[PDB]
Amino acid sequence: RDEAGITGTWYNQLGSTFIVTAGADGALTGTYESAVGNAESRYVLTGRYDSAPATDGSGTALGWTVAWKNNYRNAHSATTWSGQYVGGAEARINTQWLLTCGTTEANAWKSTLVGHDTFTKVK
Amino acid sequence: RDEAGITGTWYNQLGSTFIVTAGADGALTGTYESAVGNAESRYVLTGRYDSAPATDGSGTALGWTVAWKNNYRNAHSATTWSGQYVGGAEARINTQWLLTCGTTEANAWKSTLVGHDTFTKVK
Amino acid sequence: RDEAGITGTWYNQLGSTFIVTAGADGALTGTYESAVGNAESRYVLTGRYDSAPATDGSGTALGWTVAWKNNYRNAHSATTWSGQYVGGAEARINTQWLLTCGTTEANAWKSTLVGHDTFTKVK
Amino acid sequence: RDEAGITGTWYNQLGSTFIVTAGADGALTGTYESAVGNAESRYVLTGRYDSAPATDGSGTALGWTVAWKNNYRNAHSATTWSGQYVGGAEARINTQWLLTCGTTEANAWKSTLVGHDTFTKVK
Repeated sequence: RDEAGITGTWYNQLGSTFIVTAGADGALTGTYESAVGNAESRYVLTGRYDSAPATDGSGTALGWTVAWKNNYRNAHSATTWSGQYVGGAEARINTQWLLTCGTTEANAWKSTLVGHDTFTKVK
Repeated sequence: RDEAGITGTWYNQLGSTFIVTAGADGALTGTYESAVGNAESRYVLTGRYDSAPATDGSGTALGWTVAWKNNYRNAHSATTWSGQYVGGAEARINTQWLLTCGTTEANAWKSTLVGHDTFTKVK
Repeated sequence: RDEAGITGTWYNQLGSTFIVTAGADGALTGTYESAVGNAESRYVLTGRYDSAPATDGSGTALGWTVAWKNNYRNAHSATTWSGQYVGGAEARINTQWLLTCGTTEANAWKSTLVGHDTFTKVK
Repeated sequence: RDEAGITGTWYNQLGSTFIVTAGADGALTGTYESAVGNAESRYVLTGRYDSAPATDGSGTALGWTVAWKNNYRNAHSATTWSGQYVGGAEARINTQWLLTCGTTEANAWKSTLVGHDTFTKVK
């Protein structure tokens, strides 16, 4: 249990801010603020993490979702991050993500972006 | 608002069962039961959806996460689905997903599977 | 060796046409014509396939690339398909793909689409 | 045209070596040696790149495939890298990749890994 290790404020390589609380039972709750794209201010996030990881030096699997609707903007889109927490002096969350736009059927082939974000506790 | 359209039981092409409730504010909550892999019985899911989609025939963006720990098994892994709800007589949720395993650093290159699931309200 | 099984004309769910020759040594060469996007007429493709697959009922791994430049248009982008050939009366090539646009550094986060195409020998 | 910029030896973060020649017409040809996985020595690669990129500071889209069969080993799998070349004093190729294994139909859900590699001209 990395409940303590995961809870807090994280920053990615784009300068986005991910604020999360890890629950004892596996829940992730918080807010996400993107430095890029059709986004302003904070958005609700929720997700899950493995609350009883392997003790063999493996990371801790987790994921979360943001739907890009808040009181300011609606980008008609959602991102999910899937990744792992790695603890220690340079803790990180290493993720891959999928961002789906709501599209017509004709445009569904071009609905989903993929990328990768690495989160740290500094900067 | 597809709060009503999205809430309920869905089935994918693998025979997995996704039971979800859509909240007015954008929340998704429920359970997931995989027909395949290192899984048994139900797992908690959470996610988000666009509660005010475009009215131009576009789908409704959404996503959710399952961490593959329950009272029965722990697969030290998490899947996120990112996709869109499309309503009407043959409603569907069309997704792409990322499944991350907790791994050592040496094995992190091989940590993440990607695939695609389509959910329907029958079968 | 599925040199014979793979060589020929294939069609995907979008109505795109993939014309390929499989070489004895593993090469794939041909042309691709997309039914969608910033594309017209045929584009060169090249790729590779496993020329000595497992004999246990497994599929045949393969992949190919199209850069979306031809004499007609230049979409400053490239798609790679990664997948497997499955032979028999309803032969198919089942793929996932990544389409990268050339972007500025500022826009690199939004450079890559992901999707999935299934190719058949009819329609 | 980055025919000159792209041709040569590149190294990724895993310590893999990618040796490529860029043709005037868009072709990529060469060899790949993975530092990790079920691989030994060099494998043939082929791919494509945009031979007439935008002149607005954008990168150069490209992709390539390796099928993991050579005289030494056959991993019954293929990787495709999709990405962009960015030139200048710290030139890089930034990619996302999909590695498909040949699988039975029952196991096709777990056939494809996704990841990201960054290639540089040093180390």
